[PDB]
Amino acid sequence: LFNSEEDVVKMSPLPTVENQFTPTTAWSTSVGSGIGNFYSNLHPALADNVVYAADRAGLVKALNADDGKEIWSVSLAEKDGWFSKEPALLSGGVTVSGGHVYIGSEKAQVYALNTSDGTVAWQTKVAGEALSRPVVSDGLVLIHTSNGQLQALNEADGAVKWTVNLDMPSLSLRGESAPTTAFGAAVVGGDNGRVSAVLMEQGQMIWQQRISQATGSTEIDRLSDVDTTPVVVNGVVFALAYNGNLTALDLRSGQIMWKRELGSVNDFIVDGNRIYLVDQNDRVMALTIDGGVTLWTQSDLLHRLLTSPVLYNGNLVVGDSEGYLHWINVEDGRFVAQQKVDSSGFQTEPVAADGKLLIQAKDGTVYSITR
Amino acid sequence: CSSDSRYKRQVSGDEAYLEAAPLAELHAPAGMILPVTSGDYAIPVTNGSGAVGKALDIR
Amino acid sequence: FVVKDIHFEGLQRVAVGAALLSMPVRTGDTVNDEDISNTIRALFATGNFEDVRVLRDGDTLLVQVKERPTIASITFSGNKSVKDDMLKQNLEASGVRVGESLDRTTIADIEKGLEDFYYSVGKYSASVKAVVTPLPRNRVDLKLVFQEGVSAEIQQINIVGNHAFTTDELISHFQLRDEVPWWNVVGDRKYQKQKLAGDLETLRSYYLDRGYARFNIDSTQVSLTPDKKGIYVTVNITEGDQYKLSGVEVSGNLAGHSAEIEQLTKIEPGELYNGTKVTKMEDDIKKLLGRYGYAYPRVQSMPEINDADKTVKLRVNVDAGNRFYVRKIRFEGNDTSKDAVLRREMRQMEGAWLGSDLVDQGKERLNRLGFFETVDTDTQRVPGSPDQVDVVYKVKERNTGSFNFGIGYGTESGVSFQAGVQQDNWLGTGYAVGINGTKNDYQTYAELSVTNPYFTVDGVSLGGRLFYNDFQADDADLSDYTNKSYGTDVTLGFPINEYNSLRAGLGYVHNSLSNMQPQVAMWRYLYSMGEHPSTSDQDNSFKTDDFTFNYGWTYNKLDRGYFPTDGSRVNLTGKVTIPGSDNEYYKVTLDTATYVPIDDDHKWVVLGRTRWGYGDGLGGKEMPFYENFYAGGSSTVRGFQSNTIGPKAVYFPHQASNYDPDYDYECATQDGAKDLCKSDDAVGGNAMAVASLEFITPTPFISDKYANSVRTSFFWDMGTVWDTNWDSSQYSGYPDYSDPSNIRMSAGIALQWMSPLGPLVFSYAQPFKKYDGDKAEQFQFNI
Amino acid sequence: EVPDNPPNEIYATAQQKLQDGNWRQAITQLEALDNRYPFGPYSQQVQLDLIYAYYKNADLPLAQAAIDRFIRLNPTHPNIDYVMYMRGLTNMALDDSALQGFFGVDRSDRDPQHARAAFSDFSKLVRGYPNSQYTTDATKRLVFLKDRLAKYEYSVAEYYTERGAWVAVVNRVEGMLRDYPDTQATRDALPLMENAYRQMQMNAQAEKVAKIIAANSS
Amino acid sequence: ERVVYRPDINQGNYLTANDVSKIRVGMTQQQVAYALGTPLMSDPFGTNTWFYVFRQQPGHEGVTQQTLTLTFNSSGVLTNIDNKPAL
Repeated sequence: LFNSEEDVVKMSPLPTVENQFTPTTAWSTSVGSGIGNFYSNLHPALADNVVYAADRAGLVKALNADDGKEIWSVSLAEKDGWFSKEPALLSGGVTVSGGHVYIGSEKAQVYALNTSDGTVAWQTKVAGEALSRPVVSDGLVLIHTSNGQLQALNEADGAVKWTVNLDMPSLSLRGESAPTTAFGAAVVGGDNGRVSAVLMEQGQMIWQQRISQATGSTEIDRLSDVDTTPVVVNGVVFALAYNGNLTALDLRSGQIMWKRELGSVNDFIVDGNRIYLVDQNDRVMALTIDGGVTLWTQSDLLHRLLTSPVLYNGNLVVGDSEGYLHWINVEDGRFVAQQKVDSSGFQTEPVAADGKLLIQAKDGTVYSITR
Repeated sequence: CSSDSRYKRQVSGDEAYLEAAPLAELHAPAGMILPVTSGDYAIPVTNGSGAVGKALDIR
Repeated sequence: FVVKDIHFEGLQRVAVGAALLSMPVRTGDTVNDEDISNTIRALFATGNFEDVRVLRDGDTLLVQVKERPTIASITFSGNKSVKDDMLKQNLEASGVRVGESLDRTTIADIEKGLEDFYYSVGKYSASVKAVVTPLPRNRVDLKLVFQEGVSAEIQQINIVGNHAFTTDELISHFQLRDEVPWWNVVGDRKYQKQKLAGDLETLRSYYLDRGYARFNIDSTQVSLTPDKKGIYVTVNITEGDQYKLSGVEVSGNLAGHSAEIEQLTKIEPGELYNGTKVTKMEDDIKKLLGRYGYAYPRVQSMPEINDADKTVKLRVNVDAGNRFYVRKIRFEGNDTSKDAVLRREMRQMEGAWLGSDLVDQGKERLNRLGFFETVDTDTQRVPGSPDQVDVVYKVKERNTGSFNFGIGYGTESGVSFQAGVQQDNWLGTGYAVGINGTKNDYQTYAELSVTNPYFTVDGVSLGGRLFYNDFQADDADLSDYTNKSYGTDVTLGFPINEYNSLRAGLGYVHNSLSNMQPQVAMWRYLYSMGEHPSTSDQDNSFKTDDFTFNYGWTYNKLDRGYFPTDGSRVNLTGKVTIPGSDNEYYKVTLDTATYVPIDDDHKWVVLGRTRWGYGDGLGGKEMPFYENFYAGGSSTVRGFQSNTIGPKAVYFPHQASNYDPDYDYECATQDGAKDLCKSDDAVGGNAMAVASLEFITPTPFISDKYANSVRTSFFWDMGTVWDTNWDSSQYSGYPDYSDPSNIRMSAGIALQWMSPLGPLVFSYAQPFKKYDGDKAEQFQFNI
Repeated sequence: EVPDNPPNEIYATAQQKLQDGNWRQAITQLEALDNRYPFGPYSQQVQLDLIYAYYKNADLPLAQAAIDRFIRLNPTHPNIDYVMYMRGLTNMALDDSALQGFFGVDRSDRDPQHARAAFSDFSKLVRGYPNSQYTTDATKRLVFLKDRLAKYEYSVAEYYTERGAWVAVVNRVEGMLRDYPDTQATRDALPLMENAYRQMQMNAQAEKVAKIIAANSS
Repeated sequence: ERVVYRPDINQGNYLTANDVSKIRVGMTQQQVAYALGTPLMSDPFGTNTWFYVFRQQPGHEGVTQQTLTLTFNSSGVLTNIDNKPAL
C-alpha cells in the first residue's frame, strides 16, 4: 500500500532518555486546541495563582495555578465585520499585566482581557498582526507586529502611544523581535538581521546595528526562528540576527561587545555567565558571556524540535514539539528527568511562575509540570 | 533480411535546382519603366570551379 | 631575469601560445617578479586552469598548470520532481555545463543556487551537493546529489486591513487552496508565489468591479515559518469604499465613429464602479476601430473617481490609426502545401482597410482547417505609411494518414483481409482521400471517398465516393445471403452562410442478392416489396437497383478543425428516393457533438454526442433492411460488441439453406435448431436514438509535449434502436422492438493516443445495462 | 559515442564510416573526435566532414549548426565557400520535399522559406567566393530558384485573380515585376495585372502592360 | 445566376469624400500623403498616380466600385484627382 509514495529526508530524534530525577505533571488542565500545531505566537502567561489559559478558537480560561480548576472562563471568538463568527485566532500571546490580559489576535486586534473575567477591558486594532506577543509595559503595549511595527498603546485603554516600523525584513521572516524596554529605550532585535534600540518614550531609534544575514541573496536557515527579543544585560544587549548569529552589543550605541556570529542560535538565555541556548541543530549548549565560549553542550536533543531552555526544579527543563519534556543537567547536558506528559508537542516557553511550571501544549493543552 | 535496403533508404528526395530554369528577360517599352529587379535577386554569374549538379566538387 | 623558455605543464584544451599570450610574460619578454605572479593570475584568468604554478629556473620560467576544462559530464541524483536540465539551467546560469571549465570554487555556490532555486520552487527542504568526479587529462564528471525533503504548501492567508470582503470567498477567488478532505475529497494544494501575483489581482479586480476605486493593497507578508513549509500570509490592504461610474467623458481622435464609440460608452451613470468592463469597453472601441481600419486605436481612459459624492467620472482619450492598414499579408509555415490553400481560408483582402475580425475568422477558418498544428500570425506593421501592415500568417501544419484494421484471418488461414486508409490533404493539396475495402471469402469489398474540397473557389467540395462489394457470407460460394452491391456517390459542398452549409447528393446502389436467410422482418420487407420467396430455403435471390437523392446541411462553430475542444456544430444529413428507384423510401438522420468547457482552461469540457436516424418507405413501400440502425461495441457505444443495439429478428421455420452447412450456419434450418429459431444480433429498426456523453480529462503523468495530443475521457454509453413497424405478433414470444425502452447502457474511458500517423483510439468500456440480444467485448480499440 | 581515444583512431573511423556510407556512424566518430578533441587539427576538416556526414545523414539543421560551427570555429577560411554553399544547399533541401515527384507534382508554389534562405547563401557564396569550388552548381540553383520564388509569387498572383481582389492581384504581380526580370511566370502574370487594371479601370495602365506584353511577346 | 446567395466580394484602398477634400490638385505628394498617406497602388511605369480604388460585390446583384486615382506630376505636385465610379 504505502511502500511507494516515500520521499523524506531525515530529522534527528531524541536520544538519551534519562530520569535521574523522576518527573511528573503538577496537574493537567487542557483548554482545547490551543497553541496548535498550527504555527502561532499565542502563548499562555502564568500569574496571580491563575492559569490564564487560552486558545485561538476563543476560549479564554482562567484555571487555578494549584490544580488547574476554572477561575473564570469566557469564549471570545470573533463575531463579524466582513465575515461572521471567526475564532479568536490569537497572534500575540497571553500577556497578563494588571487587571488585563493583553492578547494580540491575528485580526491585528490586541485586547485587554479583564483578569477577573477575561472580558475585553479594552480592544485596539494594531498595525498588522502581532509577530511578537505584546510586551505590555511602561504604559505601552509594545508589539513587534508582522510588518515589524512597534506599537505602543495606553495599556489602560489601548490608546496608541505610537506605531513605528522596526527592522523590517522582505516578508514575514518569522522571528519574534519582542520589544524589551531597557533603560528608557525599547530595545528590539530584528527579523531583517539587524538589532536596534528604539525609544521607550516615543519610539525614536536609539540606534540600529546589523548583526548578520536575513533571507534574500544570503539565503540563511529557516529553522532559526530567532530570539530577537533582546536581553540587555544592563550595558550589553544580547540578541540575535535573523539567521541566529548571536552577538553581544552596547545598549546606548549597539557597538558589538562580542559575537557568536557562527552560532545560529534558535533559543537562548543569558543564564548568568553560562549562556544556555538552543543550537541550530536544536541542541543545547552552555556558553560564556565573553565570546560565547562553550561552557558545556548537549546533543541529546539533536534536531528534536525543542522549546526554550528553562531552569525549574534545579535542572535545565525543556520541552520539544513531540510532547516530551527534558530535564537537562545545568551541568554538561544530561537528562536528569524526561517526561512525555503529551504527544501533541510543545513550543511554548515554559513558564516557571506561581511556583509551578505551566505550559500549553499544542492541542494536548495546558499542562503544569513538576518533578 | 531481404535485399532492398535491409533497414534503410530509398527515401524521397529532390534534385531539380541544378537544372537552372531558362528565364527569358522581361522587356519594357518606353514609358513602361519600373525597376524590374529588386530584393535578393542578384546572381553573380561565376562558373568558377566545380560543375553543374553533383559534378561540383564534394568533400 | 629574462626567460629563455616558459614551460607550460599541462593545458589539455587551450593552446600553447594561447596560454602564453594570456601570460603577461612571453618566452623572451622582460620578466618581473610581479609578472611571474601576474602569470599565476592571468593563467587563472584563462578560466580553464585549475591550479597554476608559475615558477622559474633562475629565469627560465616553469609553469605547473592544473586544469579546469571540459567537464566530462554532469550527473544528477535525487531529482525526484525537478528536471535536471532545470538544475543544469542553474548550472548554465552559473556558466557551467558539460564540456566546460570546472572551477572548484563555485561548487557550493551552485549548491546554494539550486537550493536558492529550490527556494524559488515552493520548497526549501531540498539540498544539493555537487560532487566533482575527474576523468582523463582535465576532465570531470559533476555528480549532483539532491536530498529533497519536502516542499512548502498553502497554509494560511490573513488579510488584515480587509474590511469589505470575506477572505473565504476571496480564497475561493484565489487558487491558494488548502483543503482536500478525506470523506469530502475535493480540490488541491501546494503553493507557488507565481499564483500569488495573479491571485493578488484576483483580489484587486474583485474589489475594482464592485466600486472599490479607493481599494489598494498596503502590503503582503508571507510567513518564512520554519519546518520550511509553513506559509501563513499577512496581507495588508486598504479596502477602499465603493464608487459610482457616473459618466464617460470620452473624446480624442474618435475618427467620425463617435456615436459608435458612444454605443461602447453606453453606461449607467451612478452604477457601482467597475474598471474591468471599463477596461473592456476601451478594447471594444479598439476592435471597433480595428474593424474600422485602425490597428493602433490608442484608447486611454481616465477614471475621475470623485470621492466627494463617492463616484467616478470617465475621461477616455482616443487616438485611432489610419484606415487602409492591410497593405498585404504573408503566410509562413507552409513548406508542404500550397499558399492559396491557406489563403482561401481568410476573410481580409490585400489592398484594403483593416477589418480586425476578418483575420480572426480567417484564422478561425484555419482553426477549422484541421491539417494544422498552430493557428497564429504575425501582423507585421510595415514601417512608413499608416497603411502598411503586412500580416505574416505564421502557422504550423500537421500530418495526415491513418490505416484501419480488424483482428485476424490472414497469414495463417487463407488470403483474406480488412483494409481502410486515409489521405486527407493529399500531398499538400487539400484533397481528402479516404479509401477502404475488404476481400475475404465472405465478401470482396472496395470503397473510395475522394474530395476536391475547393473544386471551385467557394469551396465546391467535389466529394466523390464509390463502392463495389462482392459480398457472399458464403457457405461454399453462395448458400447463405450472397449479395453483390455496387455504386457511387458524388456529393458537393455549398456555401450557405459562413457557418451554414448545405449538402446534396445522389445514390446509385445495385444490390444483387441471392440465397437469403429466412428472417421474418427482413422478408417482411420483401413482402413489403411484393416479393414472397421460399421461407424454408435459402435459394432466394433479389436484384434491386435503388436510386436515391441524398442531402443534408451543416452548421459549424467548432474551433479546432483537428483537436476540437470548444464550440458547437450541426450535422444534418439525409436521403430520399426518386422515381426510377427499385424501392421508394427515405432515411433521415442527425448527429450531435457539444463542447462546453467545465474548466474554462478546457481541461474539463462537456462532450455530449448523440446520433439520430429514421428511415421508412415513402408510402406503399418500406426502407430496405440493410438501411437499419446499429450501435453498441467498439464505437460511440462500446463495451458491447459491434451490431448489438437494435431489433432482433427470427428465422422462418426452415429446412436446407441450399447447402445449409452440416450443423453450421443455423437459420432454423434442417441442420438443427429448426422451426422459427431467432437470431439475437442487432438487426436494427426504422428508428435510431443513440447517444454518448464524454468528459474531457487531462493526463498529469504524461509529458505535455505529447499529453496535449492525448485526450482522456470517461464516458457513459447508452442508446436505443427500435422499429416502429416491428409487430409483437410474430415477435410475441420473441422480443418486440417497437419500444423506446430498448435502451442499453455502458460506461468507461477512451484512450486517444496520437501516433505519427494519427490518433489511436483505445477503450476498455463496461456495458452496465444490456438490453436484449447484446454481446459484449470490454476492451475495445478503434484503430 | 567513441571515448577519449587516439584522435586519428577516432578520425579514421569517422572517415571509414564516411567511406562506409554509415553516416549515422560517421557522425558517431566525427563528433566524438570533436567531443574529446574539438581543438584537433583536422577537427575543422571534421567540421566539413560533419557537414558532409550530416547532409548525407539528412541532418540539415545539424549540418547548419556545423556550418555555423565552421562559421564560428573558422570565421575566416577558404572552406567557408563550402559552408556558404552547404548552408544554402541545406536551405535548398530544407525547403520542400515530398513523394509526389513520380506523379509529376512540384512544390515551387509551396512556401519558399528556406528557398529564400537558399537564394541568400548560394548568392553569398557566389558573391563571397565567386571563384571557389562551389560557384558553378550554386549559380544553377540560384537561376532555378529565381523562378521558384517567382512561381511561388505566381501562385499568389494567380490566386488573387480568381479571388478578384484586384489590388491584391497587381501588387503580387508588381512584386513579381519589381523582383524578377526574366521569369516566364512574371511574363504570364503580366496580363493578370493588366486584366485587374482593366477590372480597376486602369486599362490605360493595362495598355502599358499590353505594350510590355507586346515587348514580352518575344 | 439562378442562385441569389453569394458570399460578399470586397476590396478597399479607396478614398472617402472627406479624403478628396483633404487634398487638391496642386498639393504635393507629401501634402497628399499627410492627408491620405500612400495608396496601396501607385504608378510604377509613368508619373506619380496614386490609385485608391474601392471594389465590392455582395449578393448576385452586381458589383460596386469607387476608383480614385491621384495623378500628380513628376514633381509629385497634384495634377489630377481622377475619381472613377463603378461600371
